[PDB]
Amino acid sequence: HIDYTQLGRAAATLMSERVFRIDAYMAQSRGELLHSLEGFLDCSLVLPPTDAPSEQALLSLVPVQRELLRRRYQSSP
Amino acid sequence: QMEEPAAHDTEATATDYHTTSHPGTHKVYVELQELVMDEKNQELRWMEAARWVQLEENLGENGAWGRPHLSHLTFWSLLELRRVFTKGTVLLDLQETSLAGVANQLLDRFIFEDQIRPQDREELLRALLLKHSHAGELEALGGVKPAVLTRSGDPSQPLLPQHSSLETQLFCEHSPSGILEKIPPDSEATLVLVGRADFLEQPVLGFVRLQEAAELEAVELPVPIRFLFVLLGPEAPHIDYTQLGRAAATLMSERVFRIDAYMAQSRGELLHSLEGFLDCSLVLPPTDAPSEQALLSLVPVQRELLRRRYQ
Amino acid sequence: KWWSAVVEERDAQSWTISVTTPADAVIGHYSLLLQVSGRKQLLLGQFTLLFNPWNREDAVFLKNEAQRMEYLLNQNGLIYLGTADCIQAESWDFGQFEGDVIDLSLRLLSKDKQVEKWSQPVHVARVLGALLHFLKEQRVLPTPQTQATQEGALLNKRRGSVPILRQWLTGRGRPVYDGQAWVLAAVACTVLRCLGIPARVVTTFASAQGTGGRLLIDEYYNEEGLQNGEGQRGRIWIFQTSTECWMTRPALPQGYDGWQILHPSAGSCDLVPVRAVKEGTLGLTPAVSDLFAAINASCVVWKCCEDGTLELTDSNTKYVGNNISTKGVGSDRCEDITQNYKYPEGSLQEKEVLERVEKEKMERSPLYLLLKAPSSLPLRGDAQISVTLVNHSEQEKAVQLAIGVQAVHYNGVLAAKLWRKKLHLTLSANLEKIITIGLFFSNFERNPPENTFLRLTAMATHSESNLSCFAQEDIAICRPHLAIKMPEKAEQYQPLTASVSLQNSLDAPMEDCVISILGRGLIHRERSYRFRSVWPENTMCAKFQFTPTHVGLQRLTVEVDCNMFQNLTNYKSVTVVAPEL
Repeated sequence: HIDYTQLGRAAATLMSERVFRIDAYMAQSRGELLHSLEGFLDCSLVLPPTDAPSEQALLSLVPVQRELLRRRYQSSP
Repeated sequence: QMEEPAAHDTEATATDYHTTSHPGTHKVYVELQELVMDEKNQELRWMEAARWVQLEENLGENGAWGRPHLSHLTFWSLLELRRVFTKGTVLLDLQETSLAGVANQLLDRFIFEDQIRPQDREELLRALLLKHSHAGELEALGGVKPAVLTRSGDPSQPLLPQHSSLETQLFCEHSPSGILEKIPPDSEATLVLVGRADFLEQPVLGFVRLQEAAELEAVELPVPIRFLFVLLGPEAPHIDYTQLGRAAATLMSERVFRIDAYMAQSRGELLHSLEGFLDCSLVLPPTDAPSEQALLSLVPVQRELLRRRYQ
Repeated sequence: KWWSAVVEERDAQSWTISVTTPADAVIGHYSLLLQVSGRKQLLLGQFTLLFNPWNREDAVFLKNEAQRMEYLLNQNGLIYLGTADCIQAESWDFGQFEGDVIDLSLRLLSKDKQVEKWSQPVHVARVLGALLHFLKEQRVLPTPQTQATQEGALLNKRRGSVPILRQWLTGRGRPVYDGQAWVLAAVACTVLRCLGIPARVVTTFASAQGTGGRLLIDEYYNEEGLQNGEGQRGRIWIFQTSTECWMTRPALPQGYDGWQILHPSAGSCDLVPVRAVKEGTLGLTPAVSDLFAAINASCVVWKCCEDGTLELTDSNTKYVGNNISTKGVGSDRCEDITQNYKYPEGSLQEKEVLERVEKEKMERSPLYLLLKAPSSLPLRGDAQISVTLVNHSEQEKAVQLAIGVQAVHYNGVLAAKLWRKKLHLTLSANLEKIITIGLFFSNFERNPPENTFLRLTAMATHSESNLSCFAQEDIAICRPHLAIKMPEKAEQYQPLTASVSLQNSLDAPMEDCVISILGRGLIHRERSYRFRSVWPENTMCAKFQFTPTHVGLQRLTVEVDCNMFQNLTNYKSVTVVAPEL
């Protein structure tokens, strides 16, 4: 259950966030980096495997990430 | 002086308790109830909160079921779900016909594995056997607010943010006949009960599969019950018992997983099916890309994942 | 009297039928279909057919109601083991009301193809007896001859019959070894009770298996008083289990309704009524004479010598096939049914019947001793054994006494030699001579096996003449008793406590004490617990707590496993009632 390629991919995607980039730019210790990573995981969205996928059902989740985005920018200027 | 022994575990004679019968194939209707307290009378009781006849249906404070929709999960839900399922307690092929007997056997098994202290047996047993209301009586009650089990048994407000769930907030703001028509005639019920107990020390999970389906008189469901989940524990960071129940329901929504649960004979098989399910799940980070194009770009990877699912 | 369907009441849409069933129909899984006058057929469902002893016109019918409960509705039975003098009860779970036992029984029965006799359970009993005997011959393993006492706990532990059936039909369980081959009767009783024929397992002590039609068994002892060679064709077994069924015989002459012993032949099986065995109707069934000879036979011993020429000797007579016992009705005490098989000893009826038997077959001591020995030996203990010698002659005589103790299996198979001693004596003027000796667990030349019985042989050799006297006894080993304390009554859905205690009466320290509890309707599958050291004088006590769920009369059994022994079993019954409203 370790794929180093996917670990690097996850590190890259973590670096892709603007807010996390700002956190890394102002970081002075490891605690705030841990806090920012936990906050990023808090706003992460996971979807399970299904049996009969359809795009009609998949369009029912559209508001949530928008809300999540606002929550992700809830503490951001 | 009278003295007690130390619990010992072995697998010397598990082979004697394996059936040769075909478990059979059935659809499953998943039902979720939670322990809350109603502003009318200071008494604890179980409210139904969501159902999975075809999709997830959510019940609001007013008492109206919203639009059935996708069952989306959270990272923490699956994280602590795996963590508590790793060292959980399972009871397979139980031969009982009452809620009281099931509760007694489950409590005895918990005491056997030191999941719960002996002095919490009476209170948990009493809390488990309270009256189970339904959606209709909410209008007879006028609403409920969340509560937590207490050593004295007196309800109190939890010392944690009691804000409403996001799924209800985003999918709420004739149906019994409709869901009865939607469900296949040959379907069996699965029940999950969630709540919080302050005097506990660690969250505990219990999985029960009856030898045959039965219609328990304590709680009314249209179809007889075959599977049952129990979630308990104290208050911890990064946990949400509502989302834990939602993740349990979504796990129960899989055909392959429920097939495995039907043929399951030890905890190892359920564990292995759980890692198999976890391997075929994808995480979508918070991104600034358009939502609809991101969701439409998902089709090849999810199609490949489902193709890889059936081996 | 045949298939019929009468509508009991009619409503706007709901209709109630009270379907009647023929008193003698083919059993099995059935299917109900409905045909409209014009339209096609539509399926209704499935159901299963079974016999019932509650119908007075049925082939199976039992007058008493309680007897139906013990012989059809009971699931916790007792098996009686040991010698004829000391009896040990072992709690067995027949479990005839398990979910899939009926499926296994039907699937095994489906290999007959004489479908027309499937409504006649005599043929069913015969074919199942033959099939189970063949499967037992197929799937019983020989014992591992290597010495591994550490794993003996996993080789001789029994958890009921359902597993045995699962392992015999599919081979996906713990296999059974040759040391426990008397479980065939229990398996047969379980499956017969599953099919609806009441049956019960009986135990015959000191039964002479082997020989066909003869009432004479030859046993050859070594010059030292031991047993030269190993094995024999027909020997005297320690005990033998068998299955008895309650049934009416329609093809037989009048007066043979009732109990029948099921006896397979080494396949082909058959059954014989008890009264036919008692009278001696040998031309009524081919398997009558062999079974009859096993209940009353004579044994004579030859004393082997260095030259090899065997000389017949005067030996004390032994009892063969006596004290037949089984589980009592309505209780947990043993009951003897040996009077159903034999006439009273030293009476007329046995004398004329036996002399008729001999006629039917033929148309086709100056000194001695007697010995006192205990009926059992405590484990890791000691016992004193005495023998007295008398001569009848005006002159003195020199005698040579040889005594041996050796282990033996339950079916007459020797296991090992344990102890030997020789001495010489001189008797003068016809005086009694009493010799009392001690025998200790430390005197053995090896460790006796797990499931064996001791046999002691005493041989008095006369110096002047060649005639000499012999005697033998059978001894069992008794294990320490464990006490169980629990109320006779309890209430449903309420906590219940039990206590178990034992006193270490042995001479060696205790380590690795593991005890387990189980019981149907009281606990789940089984629960195990560890323990500390017990010194050879202390007592150990423990308590358990649970909650009963199923109403009525239940029982729970505990077992203790240790380093000295394995599978020390005990049980206790209890009654649980509904809660007060």
